[PDB]
Amino acid sequence: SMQEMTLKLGHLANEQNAWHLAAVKFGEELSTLTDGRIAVEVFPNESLGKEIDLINGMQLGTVDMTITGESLQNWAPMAALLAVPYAYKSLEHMDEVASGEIGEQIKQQIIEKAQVRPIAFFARGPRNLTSQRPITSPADLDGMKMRVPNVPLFVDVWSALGASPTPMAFSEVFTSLQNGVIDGQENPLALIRSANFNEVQGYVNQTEHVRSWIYLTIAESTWAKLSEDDQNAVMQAAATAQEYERGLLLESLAEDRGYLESKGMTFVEVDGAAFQAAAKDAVLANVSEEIRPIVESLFS
Ligand SMILES: O=C(O)[C@@H](O)[C@H](O)[C@H](O)[C@@H](O)CO
Repeated sequence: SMQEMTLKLGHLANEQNAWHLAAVKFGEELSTLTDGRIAVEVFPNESLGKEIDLINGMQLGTVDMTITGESLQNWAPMAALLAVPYAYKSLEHMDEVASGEIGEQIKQQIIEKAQVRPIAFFARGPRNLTSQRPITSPADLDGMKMRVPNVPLFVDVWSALGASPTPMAFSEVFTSLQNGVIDGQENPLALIRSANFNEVQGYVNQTEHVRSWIYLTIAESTWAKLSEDDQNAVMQAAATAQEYERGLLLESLAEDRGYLESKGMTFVEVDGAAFQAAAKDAVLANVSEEIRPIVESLFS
């Protein structure tokens, strides 16, 4: 019948990735719940903009929604908790933190300081280091040029480990690897697959150095314009999408390694104790005083 608005939702994954399917599901549910009054247009592959630019757009009023997580720490320091290296043990552990009082504090700081509102969270598989030569311990890095996202803690940690990390938008990584500007990057297997990093990297080093969650978010200025009933619909759609996305994540854990191996990637076992010890030291040396007690608790 009537269509009152169309929310633009951007993310960095491709159309087979769990996040995309979840974003589509969110849109379907929200449309149903609002009798078509609120439509969602999904923009994959950073086609709406790079992550940092979408966050700025949400603040300025030009972007409605995105999938974003620890890059929010550039505005809300507590958001670094989404992705502390070696902190979270499992999906269940992360669900507890993200859904508990610590998670509520993180949510409120993101709203206040970044002017974006998390409405759902998606747990992720572990990040792994990819490279052109095997990397079995920190000693192997030897100044290796690598990409990290726009996440200050990741710059701190990877520098301390012995690499030379440069922050870059996700959609620029493939060409940067292809052109030899950087030699490696780090991400969960689902995103290595999504971005076809198998075409420009030889090795997946199983560092498993970060287990993290990420948020589906709506601009606080968009949220503010919605009626209470429509806010409720957004939350309900988001909850449905979250349950759906978890299933897709679990499916991907069964298949993504095999797929990447079929595309020629070699998986490398690492000296986990060495990586863990060195990374935890670097985290503690660089963590904001604001979240230090929580990190010390997680590391205990
Ligand atoms: O490497 C990336 O860019 C992605 O894994 C995510 O965007 C990253 O985890 C953070 O920027 C999420 O805010």
